[PDB]
Amino acid sequence: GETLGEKWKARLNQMSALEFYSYKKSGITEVCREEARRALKDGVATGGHAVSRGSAKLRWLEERGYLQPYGKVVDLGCGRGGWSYYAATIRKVQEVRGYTKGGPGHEEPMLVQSYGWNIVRLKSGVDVFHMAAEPCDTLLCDIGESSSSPEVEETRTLRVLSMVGDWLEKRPGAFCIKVLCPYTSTMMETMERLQRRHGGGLVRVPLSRNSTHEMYWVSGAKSNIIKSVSTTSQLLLGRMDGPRRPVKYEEDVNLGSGTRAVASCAEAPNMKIIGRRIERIRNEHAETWFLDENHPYRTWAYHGSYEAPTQGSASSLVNGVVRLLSKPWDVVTGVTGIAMTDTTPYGQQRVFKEKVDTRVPDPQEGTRQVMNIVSSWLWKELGKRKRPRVCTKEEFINKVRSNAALGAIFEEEKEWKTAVEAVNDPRFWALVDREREHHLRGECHSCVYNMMGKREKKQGEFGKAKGSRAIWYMWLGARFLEFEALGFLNEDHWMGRENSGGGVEGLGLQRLGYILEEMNRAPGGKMYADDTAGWDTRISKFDLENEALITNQMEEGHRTLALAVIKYTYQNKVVKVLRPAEGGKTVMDIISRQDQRGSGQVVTYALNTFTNLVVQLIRNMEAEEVLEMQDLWLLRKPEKVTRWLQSNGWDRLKRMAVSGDDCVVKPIDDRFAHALRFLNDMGKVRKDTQEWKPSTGWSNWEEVPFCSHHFNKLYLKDGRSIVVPCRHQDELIGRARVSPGAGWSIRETACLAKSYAQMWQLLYFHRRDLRLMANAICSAVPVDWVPTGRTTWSIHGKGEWMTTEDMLMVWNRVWIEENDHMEDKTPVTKWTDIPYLGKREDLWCGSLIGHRPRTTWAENIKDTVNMVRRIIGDEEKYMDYLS
Ligand SMILES: Nc1ncnc2c1ncn2[C@@H]1O[C@H](CSCC[C@H](N)C(=O)O)[C@@H](O)[C@H]1O
Ligand SMILES: [Zn+2]
Ligand SMILES: [Zn+2]
Repeated sequence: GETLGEKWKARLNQMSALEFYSYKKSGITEVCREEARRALKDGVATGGHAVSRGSAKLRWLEERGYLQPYGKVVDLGCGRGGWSYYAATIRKVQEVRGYTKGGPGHEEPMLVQSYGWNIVRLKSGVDVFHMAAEPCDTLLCDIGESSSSPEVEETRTLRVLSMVGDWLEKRPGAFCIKVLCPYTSTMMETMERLQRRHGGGLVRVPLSRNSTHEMYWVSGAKSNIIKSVSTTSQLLLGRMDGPRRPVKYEEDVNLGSGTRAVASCAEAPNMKIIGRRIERIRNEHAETWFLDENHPYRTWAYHGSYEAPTQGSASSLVNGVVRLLSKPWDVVTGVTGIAMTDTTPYGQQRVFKEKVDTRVPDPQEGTRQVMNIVSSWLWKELGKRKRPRVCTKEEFINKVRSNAALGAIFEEEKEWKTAVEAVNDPRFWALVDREREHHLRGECHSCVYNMMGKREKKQGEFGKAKGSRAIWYMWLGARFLEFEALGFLNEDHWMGRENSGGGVEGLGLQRLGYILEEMNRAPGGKMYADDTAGWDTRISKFDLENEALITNQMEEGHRTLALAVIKYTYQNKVVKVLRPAEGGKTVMDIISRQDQRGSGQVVTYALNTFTNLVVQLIRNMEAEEVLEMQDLWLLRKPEKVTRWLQSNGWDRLKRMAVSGDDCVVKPIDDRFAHALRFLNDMGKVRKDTQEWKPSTGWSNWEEVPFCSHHFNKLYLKDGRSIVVPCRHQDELIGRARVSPGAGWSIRETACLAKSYAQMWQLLYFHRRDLRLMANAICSAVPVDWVPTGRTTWSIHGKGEWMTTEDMLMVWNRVWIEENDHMEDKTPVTKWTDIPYLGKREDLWCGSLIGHRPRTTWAENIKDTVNMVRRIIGDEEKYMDYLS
């Protein structure tokens, strides 16, 4: 016997177009989305508006008592986030995690600053069917797709309930999952079993058009299932006759704005150390100083806030001359997605809360000892044929570029427009001389960190630009005290390969491949290139204690200055950063922390290299059965560690290649793939993998990623061989066609395009698309125009391409004449003699040789280039690099 709902769907389909239109809204309740859609069309994220209707559905279920949200809220099919953003406003809710399918056709999560947005984490591109269930407190799901055939809605609704059946197996205290088709005979005793097993009932939310029978399976309900589904069918059937009734209008929920207070687990401040700097900042902005009860800092100590103007932008321009010369890539999402990052207060605080506001537990006691042994042995190793020294002011002057950040904080430090101007003002060196005096008296007065978002070219997130990574540096006078105490590590090349065996400091991309090729000649197992997830946030206070052991090899007075710069600046940090507030105003927060590593410290690269070496040196020990599982707690016989280093330490170092946090290790066997107890206990958890799954290695060294590239071995036409770097072509092109500028002129972007083109000729000459596209750009840009900009942030991209000199002449200097891996120094005089990658690897790394749209782009490039010359201006002087 067909159910009442099946007779409702029978009539619903038999209606005509006009019958349907009169019935869809007849007598339903509806929220007022007018004054919300406009603010959302303008970009007003501080308006307290809800991102969709579904937010008002959730409130109705809450007021009635059907839903009691709390704890970790998981929101399957969160859409724009209507359910997630409302959940983050409830008193008992403390974490919101929503997932949705993105891409074309589907809604992507919105970015709004409603109340509690800091506890929200939305992720797109997720298909919840292929997503394993995790424990949670509140489970939300709003995933159906209406159709017209009840056999499809039943099939789709059954498929949904087989997916949420795994999540409910984890016993969530509250849930609200959407049943799209509850009215069929099969769907009724599918729900009858699920109600016996998990409880709750079916509720019909009046904020729903009469054209769907959808009901929500909520936890605070207990109405009988057939009675629930059928009573709704009688309402929907009854509305099909006769008169059309008015729609009742409610007022939309207003979620508010700001952040919400959070449980604090931050370490106890050392107000004897950082107290003077906090007082100095508070007194400077004393007129607007206050304490915000709603600050979002879990693992940083909070000291106060004051009103401040906003900084940064979320805008990203396009390079017109690269975009025209790279037409066939306008349909590749691999390049069209690359756009600048978002450095506004919201843009960085959004990434800060998830990535930098963390707290890794202290390593165990045996671990902490092994670290101390290996680190003290590594400093003694590095400092054998090399001694620490104090660097001078005369050195620091000749090392500040034009774009060295001043970075003042206190009013006395705000007297100069540029850094090179300040370093010539004797008042500047008076502030330094005055600060070092405080250091020698055990105090610190000026050394405070500036934090902000780094401006990069990365793949977008949702529809918009991705949030920004944090960079932090101190004011110029404090950065000099840093330099004269620890700068010897950089200026004396402690981390170079000659001194450390495993370092690579100072080298460029044009030489790293020869190190991996040499590393493959020694015997052993596969190569391993695991990466720590967010390295600068795992540098514990014990990692910092071990780095401070360099001060043992110092003259006593030099040890004093370094310890003042370490005890007051590295082991205690006073950070200044912006945050959005309630109402659109932006505010400055003063926070403090006692672990992690600042990105802009003078010795960041050197110390990250040191600690990463110590990490891989220990992981070799666990893999060779020197350290056991009892050793993590209490170090058994410590003499067994000192002997493994004295016998094999220098050889394992020769088997590595470490640049900062990036590393590649060639162990002696594949036990290194599953030596993880010390790796995890030190906080150095690996990236994009499960915390205990053994790692994967490469049998082929021409595939190992290192410093964002891999390296292939090529052979010049007749004879010699070079080892070149290579990466996926889509991000090389994609970065080149995004211009960082804020309204640049045509001449100025055409210069930025000559930089990406000439860099390609130097490092990626072996990519058929880039070799052609670089000649096309260099033919469309005037010859005498000098390249501007920055085509890479890599410390290994040295920049031999930022020149007007002939590119073939700077090519020979880099790859032949000044390449020590080149016995024969015969010059190369024609580009046609410089080879390509194999047609297989080109395609594998993003090339489009065989595709029709690229074959046409090639044979039209001369006409394409002549069209670009009129756009730069055909009265300029051009050369024909295309032949
Ligand atoms: N298999 C799947 N995996 C993840 N998301 C899916 C999915 N199938 C559909 N979706 C998404 O789930 C969303 C449900 S709409 C619900 C959104 C939310 N209630 C709000 O108030 O905004 C749709 O946007 C759809 O794109
Ligand atoms: Zn100081
Ligand atoms: Zn490649």
